[PDB]
Amino acid sequence: SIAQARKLVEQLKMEANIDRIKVSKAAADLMAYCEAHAKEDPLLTPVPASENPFRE
Amino acid sequence: DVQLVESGGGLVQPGGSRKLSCSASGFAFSSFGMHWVRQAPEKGLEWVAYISSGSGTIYYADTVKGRFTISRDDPKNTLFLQMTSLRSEDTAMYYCVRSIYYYGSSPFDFWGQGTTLTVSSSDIVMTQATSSVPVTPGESVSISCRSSKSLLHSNGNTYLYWFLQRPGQSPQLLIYRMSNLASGVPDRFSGSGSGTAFTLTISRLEAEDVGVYYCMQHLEYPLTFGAGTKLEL
Amino acid sequence: MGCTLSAEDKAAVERSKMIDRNLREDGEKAAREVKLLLLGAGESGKSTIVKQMKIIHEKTTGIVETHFTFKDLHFKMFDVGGQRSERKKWIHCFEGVTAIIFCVALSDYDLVLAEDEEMNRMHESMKLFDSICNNKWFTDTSIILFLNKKDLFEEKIKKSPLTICYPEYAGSNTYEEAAAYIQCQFEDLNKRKDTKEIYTHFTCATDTKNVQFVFDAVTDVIIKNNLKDCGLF
Amino acid sequence: YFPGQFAFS
Amino acid sequence: GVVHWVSLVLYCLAFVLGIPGNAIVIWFTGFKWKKTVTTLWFLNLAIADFIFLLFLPLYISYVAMNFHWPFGIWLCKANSFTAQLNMFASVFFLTVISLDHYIHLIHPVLSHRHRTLKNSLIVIIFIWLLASLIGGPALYFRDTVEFNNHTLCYNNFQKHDPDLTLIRHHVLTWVKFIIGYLFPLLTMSICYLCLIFKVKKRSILISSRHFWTILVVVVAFVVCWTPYHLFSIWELTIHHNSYSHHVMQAGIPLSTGLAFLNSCLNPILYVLISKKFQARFRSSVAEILKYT
Amino acid sequence: ELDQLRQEAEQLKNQIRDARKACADATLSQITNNIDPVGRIQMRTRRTLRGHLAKIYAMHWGTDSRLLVSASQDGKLIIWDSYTTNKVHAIPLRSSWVMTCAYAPSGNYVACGGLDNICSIYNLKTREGNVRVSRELAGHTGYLSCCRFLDDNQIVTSSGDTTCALWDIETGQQTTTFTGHTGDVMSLSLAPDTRLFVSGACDASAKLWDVREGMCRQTFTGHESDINAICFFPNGNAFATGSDDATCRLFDLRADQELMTYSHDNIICGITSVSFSKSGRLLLAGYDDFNCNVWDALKADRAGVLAGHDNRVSCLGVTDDGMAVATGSWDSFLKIWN
Ligand SMILES: CC(C)CCC[C@@H](C)[C@H]1CC[C@H]2[C@@H]3CC=C4C[C@@H](O)CC[C@]4(C)[C@H]3CC[C@]12C
Repeated sequence: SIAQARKLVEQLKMEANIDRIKVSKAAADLMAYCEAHAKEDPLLTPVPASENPFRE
Repeated sequence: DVQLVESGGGLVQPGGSRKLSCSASGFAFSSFGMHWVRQAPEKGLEWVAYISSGSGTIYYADTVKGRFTISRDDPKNTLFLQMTSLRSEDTAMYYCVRSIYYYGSSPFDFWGQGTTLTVSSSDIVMTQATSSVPVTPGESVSISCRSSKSLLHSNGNTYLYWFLQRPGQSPQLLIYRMSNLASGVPDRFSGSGSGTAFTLTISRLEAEDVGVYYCMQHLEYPLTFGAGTKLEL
Repeated sequence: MGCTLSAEDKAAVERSKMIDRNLREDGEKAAREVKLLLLGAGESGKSTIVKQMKIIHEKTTGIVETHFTFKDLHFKMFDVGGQRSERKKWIHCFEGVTAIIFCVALSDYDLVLAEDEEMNRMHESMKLFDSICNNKWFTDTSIILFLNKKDLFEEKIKKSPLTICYPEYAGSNTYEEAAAYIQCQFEDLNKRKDTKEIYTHFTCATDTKNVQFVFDAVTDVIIKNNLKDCGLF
Repeated sequence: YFPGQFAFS
Repeated sequence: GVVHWVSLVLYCLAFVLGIPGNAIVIWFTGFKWKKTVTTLWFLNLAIADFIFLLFLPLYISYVAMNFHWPFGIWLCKANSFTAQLNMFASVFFLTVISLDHYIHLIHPVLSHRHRTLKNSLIVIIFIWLLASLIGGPALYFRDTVEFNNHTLCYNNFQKHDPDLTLIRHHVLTWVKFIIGYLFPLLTMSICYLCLIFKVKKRSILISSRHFWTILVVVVAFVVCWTPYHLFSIWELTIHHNSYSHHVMQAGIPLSTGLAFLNSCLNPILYVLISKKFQARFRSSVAEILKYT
Repeated sequence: ELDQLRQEAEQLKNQIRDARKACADATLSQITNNIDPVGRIQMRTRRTLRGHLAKIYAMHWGTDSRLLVSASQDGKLIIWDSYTTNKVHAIPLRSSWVMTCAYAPSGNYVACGGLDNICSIYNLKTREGNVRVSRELAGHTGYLSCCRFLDDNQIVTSSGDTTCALWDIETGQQTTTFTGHTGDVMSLSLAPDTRLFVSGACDASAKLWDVREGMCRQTFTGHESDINAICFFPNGNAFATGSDDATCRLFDLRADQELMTYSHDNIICGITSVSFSKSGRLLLAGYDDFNCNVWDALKADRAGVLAGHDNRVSCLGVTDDGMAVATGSWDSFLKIWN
């Protein structure tokens, strides 16, 4: 239909006007977040059995 | 509309027998454990009996053990206390209390209206040293409670409860487990403290706050109450 | 973990035990029922199948549940006809039903189709039967095939030959031959003849024989499943 | 012969 | 005189691999598995056989030392009460297992409304009480007397009655025979044969896997339990006549060993041979051994 | 007005693909080629929760990291205390065909839904001592696939009618409707800031919406089959999708394209659930081959396995503090791993 095609065209045009960044920069930010909180992840680094609630 | 109505109290000659009934209406009666707690004339509160949900566990106080029996009828929503050989120390007002136990619950949250029985003529001890204090409106008050045993359990829970009884009224639950504010209680009340030393703080005191404050332990049976601190003026 | 628990933890354990007991009782109550899935080629049995059974009950809607009892045996029929979604997303929810009742109106062989061109509704019914019978989730579940509107089939078969639907058909134009051919073609789509049986039944009798046929098929299915276990232990 | 001599009985 | 050694090795082999076989079932069918109606009969049978085999040391020691019982007087009564309480319970549970299998596998309509976990408790209590009820006379009639420098512990009847020997001896022996051999054998045979012959009448084929599991169980039951009851019946002739008494002293130990062997075989022919047990045991032992 | 619009749409698609191709210079694997691997991750089952009698279809964690709700094919929602394996609550459902469940952030309510096209809101804190049916939200024309609480008064649901909705619980009326998908919506995930969410559907596409505006913001493609699971990165600038072609993918909101693909040659069954650890370094995915896998998010190497279930793993969640992992299965058992 004409209405559906017009809506699809408008939706495709709206999402084509956003601002993008570089993949390297996004990778850098993901690495920064992962490394910043590396010491607060019990799954990644198991805590001693005294602090573990599920001991069970 | 939660309601517990007690009946069956009167004047009994010594050595007789009497049955007290407590009828519940407005809540799931089968899911609540139930207690009988008595208050002597011009004295404090005293725990008497406890029956669990499903009647799988029953406890009595050493004062009434052997002579008192507690039971429940679930389809009829009734709680019975049968007493035989009534001595002269059993003249008191009896309250029918409900309490539910799961992770995060608030036991002892609703009390009955009480019925009066007038007969013719180790345990943890909680100390409330201050019998009465003079209080002016708009001030801040503190009530101290002490224990002979550490109420802090190994699981991280402190089992201390603060109740308030207004003149001519049934006791109401203020604080459970030393820190949690009960539903319907204004934010002015707060509880704090450590093992064997607890405090109940009231900030910006208003009207309808005078009366007797009681601290009770729920760490192990029998449950013991404090002497009660009276706020006046 | 029975001696280091607090007074309020033993009550929680007791509550958990009561909950588990109730769960066990309800789960053993729910295992004695016969669950049937009613699919149909659009559920051509809109009246006879879901009205003849004496149903007693114990923003479009989705699944429809019907309860009824025949000869001290409880049946729950689940109908999913208003569920206009991908079948491969919610069809694994019915893995484990006792039987699948498939309703086909054999009188709808002359009619081509609705909202489409150059196809046969009977061919669509056969395609749906092929898709459901050889499903990976229904490799064991048995199928009860109801054929509806046999009176209209006899009324119309005289005017129009059956060759309009099956080009390779070659025989008489009476009830028995056409019915046998249709039944054979429907039952020839079973590529897994082992451990699965088709119970064909012309349902247009409009009497109490439909529930009897379902009862017989269900009993046979249950007994074959019991003997398939092959375990004295 | 006493009954039960050699059995568990 | 070799028969004594054969009896001794029979008791020893019943001892060594009997208790662990019952204990494995007791531990793994009542603790970890979810309770069902069909898993309670087997658990109770395993318990009965375990307790029956546990109290065997006293009897084998008694037989070993040329039939001498140095364990006082009361321990005879306890041993005899334990003996004819687990045996009868095991036999009755063997009967109820066949009853349940026949009713549930070929009569679904009777099932689905009677096979309830609460209905099994009533039957369990009734069986465990009736077994003790029949075992009561063992607690009462047992007594020891010394002779040939040995003290023989035996069913004593001479308690100062004129109608003593024949009446009560025949009554006890025939009651034990009827309630221990004829009723359970007949019930199991009837149920299994009826199930097998009624399966064919509907054209479903039973698997050859469990047909052997039905045949071998019955054959083991008959071979194990017929000689003890036959010897009990044929022990009733020494009242009538002065008899050999050497066939008895050799015969009864041998069938006693056979009956003890059956109590260790039951853990093996009923469970521990089925594919269900093998799968559910390997899949759990592999994980348990991984844990350390 | 028919062919010209299609040509314009094709031109827009080509422009979008060229623009997102021009913004890619190096891969995430190339950037993370220097960081040390996490090594080997070993987890053990610290607790097993028993009591269900059918296939468990959904689970959720409380914000206190101790209470968890589970939904089973038998008409039950069970609220468990995880530390002691105690059943705090058992709630019977009117319809036993339940597909999802949710826990309110405040812990006051729970949510349920399934083949009945209705989202039931249950109130836990009642003066009568029982659990009541607080609300029943209806209006979807397909089965309910997911539901997530925004606060005590708002909830977002996804259905099989190719639409998502945001409701007002106190009135029961659909406040907003998001309709841009082509196939059934299967998954849903709220951002940590709770201003936008992502949904995955059967048309092998993922869409990023806006709660306040109620309009589609971004679209991501790349999968070759239905998307069954979706989860947000802890940062809030990326998400991960699990699909039916035995492959997980990581998409970035700002880069507007894929970052990594997690797949193996010896993995052929589909993914039922995905989750992230507290730090985001580990990606946990449940599979149809009865065991879960733990992947290195920044290196795309498999770091561990969680094999303790006898049937398909259907639900999988990680606590707010990231101490334990709760996995349900098509057998009646939930397992807690540490
Ligand atoms: C004299 C002695 C040896 C007689 C036997 C007593 C013991 C072994 C018997 C008597 C009653 C029995 C119990 C009766 C009923 C049940 C309920 C169910 O959960 C199965 C086991 C269980 C719990 C039984 C276990 C064994 C039991 C405890």
